[PDB]
Amino acid sequence: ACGLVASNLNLKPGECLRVRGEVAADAKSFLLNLGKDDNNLCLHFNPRFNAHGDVNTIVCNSKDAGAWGAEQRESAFPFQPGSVVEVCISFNQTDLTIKLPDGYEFKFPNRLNLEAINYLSAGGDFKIKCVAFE
Amino acid sequence: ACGLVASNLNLKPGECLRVRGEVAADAKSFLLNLGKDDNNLCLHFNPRFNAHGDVNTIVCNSKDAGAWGAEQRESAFPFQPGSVVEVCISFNQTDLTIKLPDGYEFKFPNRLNLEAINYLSAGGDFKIKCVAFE
Ligand SMILES: CC(=O)N[C@@H]1[C@@H](O)[C@H](O[C@@H]2O[C@H](CO[C@H]3O[C@H](CO)[C@@H](O)[C@H](O)[C@@H]3O[C@@H]3O[C@H](CO)[C@@H](O[C@@H]4O[C@H](CO)[C@H](O)[C@H](O)[C@H]4O)[C@H](O)[C@H]3NC(C)=O)[C@@H](O)[C@H](O[C@H]3O[C@H](CO)[C@@H](O)[C@H](O)[C@@H]3O[C@@H]3O[C@H](CO)[C@@H](O[C@@H]4O[C@H](CO)[C@H](O)[C@H](O)[C@H]4O)[C@H](O)[C@H]3NC(C)=O)[C@@H]2O)[C@@H](CO)O[C@H]1O
Repeated sequence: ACGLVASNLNLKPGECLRVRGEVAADAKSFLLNLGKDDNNLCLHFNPRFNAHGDVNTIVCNSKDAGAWGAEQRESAFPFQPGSVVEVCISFNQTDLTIKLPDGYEFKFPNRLNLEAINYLSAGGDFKIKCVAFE
Repeated sequence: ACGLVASNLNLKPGECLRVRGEVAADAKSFLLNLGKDDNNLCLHFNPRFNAHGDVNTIVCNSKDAGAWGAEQRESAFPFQPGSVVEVCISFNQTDLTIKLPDGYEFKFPNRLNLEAINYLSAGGDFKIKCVAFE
């Protein structure tokens, strides 16, 4: 299940990517990919309601030239199926900072050392309703 | 025009595409492209401040299999350079409603009889700040 694919983003460090969308009722999981292209992502944000063995766990990873990196799992899961959830990702060369709906923040290392995000992609059981550049 | 490019969308009749952006200070024109891909556009929204022999005129057109169609010029030009504009677009199989700021809104025929818009792209002296699928 793949949703929108966005290119020519040119989100530079300091800028904030605000993505709001609707989680499906039968939501197994959903994801957001940020990087330069599909085979090179600095952030594979993947909330797992019940998927790939994870129950209510956020799986984050990088992808370098097609190879997934080491996964980082977050136990904070403020998501409910069928709800409209907003997420906010601030870019930075050192790392990425994610703002969940409740105001919970956590970092993810910027492994590819990307100085600019140009690719965005959505997937899973989610419907992007808004993308805001700040 | 090459700015933001969002594909694999599935904007169907009933939803509203809301785009908000910043028009440059030295703005000659900007554009929003809607269709299946770059060679099949149901709408080419090209507000022109001073470009292609057009002074403050909105040029709309379609592109079928790479070939441009007949151009439609509008009566109102509710834009100023160095300002933030927001256009709303209602999708219908026979027409497209483009609701602009200041209460102006026109209709452009859906010459391709498109039942879903899978491609959006921006260009010109426009800076996408927000895009919504409501
Ligand atoms: C609604 C209406 O009536 N509007 C008109 C405007 O159209 C008009 O603009 C002038 O248009 C003249 C050309 O005619 C246009 O229309 C016909 C058909 O109607 C077309 O055949 C022609 O191509 C023009 O149409 C426009 O084409 C472009 C490109 O396809 C369209 O843009 C595209 O649109 C699609 C969307 O569908 C998409 O968005 C694309 O991205 C976009 O690019 C556009 O929409 C379309 N418009 C229309 C209404 O169809 C031009 O002659 C005139 O331009 C001259 O003058 C300006 C400055 O004022 C110059 O910037 C420009 O370069 C050009 O200069 C002239 O160049 C020629 C060639 O170099 C010179 O002649 C040469 O001179 C030599 C000697 O030195 C030799 O003699 C040689 O033989 C000779 O060829 C010429 O001297 C130059 N003139 C000058 C002054 O330098 C302008 O665009 C305006 C203004 O009149 O009036 C409105 O009423």
